[PDB]
Amino acid sequence: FRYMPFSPAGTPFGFTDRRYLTMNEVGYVSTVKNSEQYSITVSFFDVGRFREYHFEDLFGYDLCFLNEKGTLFGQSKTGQIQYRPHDSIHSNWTKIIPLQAGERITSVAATPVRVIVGTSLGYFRSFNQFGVPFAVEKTSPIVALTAQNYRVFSVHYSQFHGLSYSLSELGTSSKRYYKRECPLPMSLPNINSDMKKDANLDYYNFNPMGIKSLFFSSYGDPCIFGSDNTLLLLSKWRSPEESKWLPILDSNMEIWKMSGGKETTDIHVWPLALAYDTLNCILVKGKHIWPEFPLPLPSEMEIRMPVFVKSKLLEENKEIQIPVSMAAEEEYLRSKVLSELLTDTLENDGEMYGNENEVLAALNGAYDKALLRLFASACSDQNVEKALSLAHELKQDRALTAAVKISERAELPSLVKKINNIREARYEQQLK
Amino acid sequence: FRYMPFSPAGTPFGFTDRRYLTMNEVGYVSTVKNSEQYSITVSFFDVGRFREYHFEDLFGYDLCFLNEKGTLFGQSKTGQIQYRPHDSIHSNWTKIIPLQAGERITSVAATPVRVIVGTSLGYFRSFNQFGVPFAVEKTSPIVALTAQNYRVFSVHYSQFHGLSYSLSELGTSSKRYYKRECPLPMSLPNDANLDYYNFNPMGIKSLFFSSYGDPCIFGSDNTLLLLSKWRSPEESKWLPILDSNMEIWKMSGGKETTDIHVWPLALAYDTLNCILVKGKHIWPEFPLPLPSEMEIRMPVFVKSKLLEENKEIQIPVSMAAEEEYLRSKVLSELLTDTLENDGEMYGNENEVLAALNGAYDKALLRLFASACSDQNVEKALSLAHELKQDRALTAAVKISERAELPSLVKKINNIREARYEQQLK
Amino acid sequence: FRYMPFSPAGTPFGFTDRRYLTMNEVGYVSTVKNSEQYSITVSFFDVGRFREYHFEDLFGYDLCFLNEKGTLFGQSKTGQIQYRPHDSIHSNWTKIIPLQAGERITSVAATPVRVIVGTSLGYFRSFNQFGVPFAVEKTSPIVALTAQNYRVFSVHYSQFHGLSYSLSELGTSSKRYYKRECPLPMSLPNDANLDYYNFNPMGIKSLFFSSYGDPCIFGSDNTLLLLSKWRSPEESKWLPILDSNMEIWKMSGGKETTDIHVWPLALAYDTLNCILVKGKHIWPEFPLPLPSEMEI
Amino acid sequence: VKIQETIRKLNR
Amino acid sequence: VKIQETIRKLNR
Amino acid sequence: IQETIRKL
Repeated sequence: FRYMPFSPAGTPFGFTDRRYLTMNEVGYVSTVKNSEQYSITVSFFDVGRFREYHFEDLFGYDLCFLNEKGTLFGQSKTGQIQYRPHDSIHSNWTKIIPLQAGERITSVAATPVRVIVGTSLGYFRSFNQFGVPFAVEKTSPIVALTAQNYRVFSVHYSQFHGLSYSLSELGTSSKRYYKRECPLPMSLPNINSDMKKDANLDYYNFNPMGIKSLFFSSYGDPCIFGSDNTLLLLSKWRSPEESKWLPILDSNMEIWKMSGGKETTDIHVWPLALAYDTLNCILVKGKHIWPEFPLPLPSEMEIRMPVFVKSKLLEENKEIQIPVSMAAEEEYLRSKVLSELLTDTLENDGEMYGNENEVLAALNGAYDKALLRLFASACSDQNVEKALSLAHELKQDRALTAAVKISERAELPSLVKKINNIREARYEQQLK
Repeated sequence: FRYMPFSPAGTPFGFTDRRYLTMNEVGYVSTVKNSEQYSITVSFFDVGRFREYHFEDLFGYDLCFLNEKGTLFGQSKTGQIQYRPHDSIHSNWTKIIPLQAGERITSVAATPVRVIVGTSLGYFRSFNQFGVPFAVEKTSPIVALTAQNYRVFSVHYSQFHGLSYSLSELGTSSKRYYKRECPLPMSLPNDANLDYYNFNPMGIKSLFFSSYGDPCIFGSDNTLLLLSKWRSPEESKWLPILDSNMEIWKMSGGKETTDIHVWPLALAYDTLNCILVKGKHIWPEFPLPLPSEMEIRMPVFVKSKLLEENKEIQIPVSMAAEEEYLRSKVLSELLTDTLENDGEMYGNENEVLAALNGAYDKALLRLFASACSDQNVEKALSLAHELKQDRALTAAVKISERAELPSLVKKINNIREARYEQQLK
Repeated sequence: FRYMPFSPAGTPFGFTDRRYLTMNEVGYVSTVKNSEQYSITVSFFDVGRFREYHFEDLFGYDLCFLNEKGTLFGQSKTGQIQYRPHDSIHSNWTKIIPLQAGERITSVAATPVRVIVGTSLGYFRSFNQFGVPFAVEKTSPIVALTAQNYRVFSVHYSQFHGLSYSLSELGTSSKRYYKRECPLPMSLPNDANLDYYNFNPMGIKSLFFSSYGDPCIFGSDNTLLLLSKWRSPEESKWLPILDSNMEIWKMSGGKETTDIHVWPLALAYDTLNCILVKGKHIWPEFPLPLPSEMEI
Repeated sequence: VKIQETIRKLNR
Repeated sequence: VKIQETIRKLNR
Repeated sequence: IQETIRKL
């Protein structure tokens, strides 16, 4: 197998003379073939904050990573990297990564405080924002790297284990692992024989794994966006025995819902980042699945739990109208997942933006409110058992009181007594 | 590679219009092609408890799983599932699983508290016994699923690792993994049975938790594999505990048969509830015979040595005591781990483990006697170290006295003294 | 793939009527084709410590392992094994392993306290030094086995990802795995020496534990690989601590000698006990030369 | 709400 | 004992 | 070992 230079949300040249090196929520880095050299352009979406600039590339950078404080460039073949801070405070620095025979740099990543370089032999070379090297580590061959603050999300590949991921933190002394080479259940591309003349074959030659992008969420949870266009979030990554990859967005399903249930073959999603519950992305219209020039304005796609069936949505519609009974099930699941993640985040890292406790408060509120809608539909069908199970999942005691009044309105006195038993049991466990 | 819809102990249609969806210790679920629809029949072995019924299948369910409280059905292509409780008190519910392009439901499982659906893309959708979803998870492509109470035994497949398995518990809070995609050393198939291995490529005839909560699997090699020490990840072992081909060979008087086969239902302590199939095909037919009970035997029997002792297959007591020692040691070690972490489940585990440890020493003392008969002082002392009860150590001393081996008596008394001195700490 | 019976530092028959079963720092075991049966000879390097002996092999063993207390023999097709302690105070014992249709014993190993048998179907049958069975375990198909005290280093072959290795302690409590079918970074084989690579298709010339408890393997690429820091799974690394191709070249003045080959026996802390072979064949024949020591 | 309008425009 | 009877009946 | 390779 041949390792390819990877960068988040990178696009190939294809049949043009220009492509995108990397791309995320901060901005986009493009490069244009200029006769014998290259012209790299670093642009930003918040035009007020940063000023777009461009320079001449005499080396042929094919690796890039962008953060809010600087831009990192890398050459997969020569092993030369260069970190260019956006601000003029610190100067740009350049190092040359040692590469053995046939060893290529496969991915680079940079935060305001850390710089990571990964090779095809599995070398994990890390530096600080000024170029002071850390310990050099030997791991599985790296195919994708992303980082946020002091934490690193690495994707490894081999002919033995297959596709694995590691989640680590680059401390002041050495590197500490939260997770080391656990299975990465990302769907791999399925290339056919008719794909040998398909228009999108060039991408899967430029990115064999199909990893369109990977990144940490706004709240610090690892995410990945494979060729199946499904956003996978890693839940409970602090507890190894509880680690779960949760599919939280079927972008193909959303586009189907936004198009009025009509199957389109020209609209694709290009992921940038995940903000709480919203996927910042680029909506690409055309034959190719990757964005070309000029780049549209970023769009915002809210995450939806993959619990929607196309056949049921078409019948309920006779935008795609979603039945409230089915939509309440998704809102319950989505709230449960978001609440569970943000709670783990606040109990270990505290706050990071200042309003998380307010977000979690309304999040748990929408959790019970959507859960009470399921409880109402259960009482409407006289299903006492299914309603009681729904009531057990309620969080706030004031939500239990609402379920009691709903049960009274439904004339289910046996259920009312059983719901009040939960209030007594929760009062008992709080005192013991 | 093409993933096939899997269900425990399921049979193919063959040249008929009927097959078995699932099959275990509770009962058997069959389906009959009815012009354009299907006729599903849910039967039970304990006829006194549950009433056999049947309904008309307008969807073509090819996935099924049966427990003591209800029956779960599934369609591999449309993604529709239906849970039918045995009692009429609880209502039937129906959901439709979202399936992407080419995504098939490969296996379903259900307990009184959980409902599990696994797809070919690796989607792990879990619900309660009423259809309320808990969380959607993305794992490796799933090929087989079984569950017991709150614990799930999943078998995964890929083009890299091959066959792996995950063992997890769906608690009230969150999901916890005991084992995550560890190697599954089940033998893969390597003809008259071609119809079966197209319906079940892996050859997984069935898989289930034991009656005491230990994962088991029954591949095409007709060998019952039990997962030992699954609570300690660094001590996990898959133990072959029954060579059903060898048993049929031993009960048939040493005659190689090509018409007797075993169809696994479940494992109760030391007994494999199964269906004895007579015929050219290895899967059961209609009508379904009565379940049989095959005691587990450690694969330590050699055909050539058994033929010499007979000149049913008579087993030499020296060899049968060695097998009883291993079988007791394995069963005792497993049941002790069960009682030390999860407690009891049936009410007789503490009595079973007590009698189990007894049969361990008794069979071990028989080996100790034969060692003294052959004047093998060294081999006898090693056997005495493996004794459990202190009463068995006292018995070994008296056996050494009858064999007139005073040197052995003193060394065994050192073991008795060392254990009595550990009792003083 | 063909599952060939393996033993540490074993040699094929070739066109001769004799070969070596096993061979390590303790000694060398050879077998000779007679009129109908075989003649096995167990010799030692410290002749002042162990008595050399020989017996008639009526079963035709093709598997052997040698430790400092006894010699373990095995037949890959009949499933018959035999342990012969070096001292006459302990009795020889014989036992037959159950083998299914087409199941072959691929490797055996022994210590003063354990006896290991592995099959082509993945059976792991362990016993004590007197034959008492302890457990029957099902794993991936076994192709190479070696042991030391209570540790066991097993090489398995999978249909998918190829060769793998496992490492485990058979303590009196319960078997504990340190590594479970991890990648084996050994180089598979790429003629006069074509008889050998049919006797050993996986090119594993020999494998053993070091004197400090680390697993080693010696592939057809003639590089002694050492597994370091295996107790810590995060820092587990394979280290090519000796390339015998370079050491031969440096000690021949700088001339590429194609008549010199290395045959590994063991690793005694700082030196590699081995056999330097002179001839067109990469495997030593008769008589066996004196053992050499190659520095690390 | 703005994204659903954009997709409607891109189809149109 | 019942299984040994069943296999004996199925045997020949 | 240097003397063994010389004689070989």
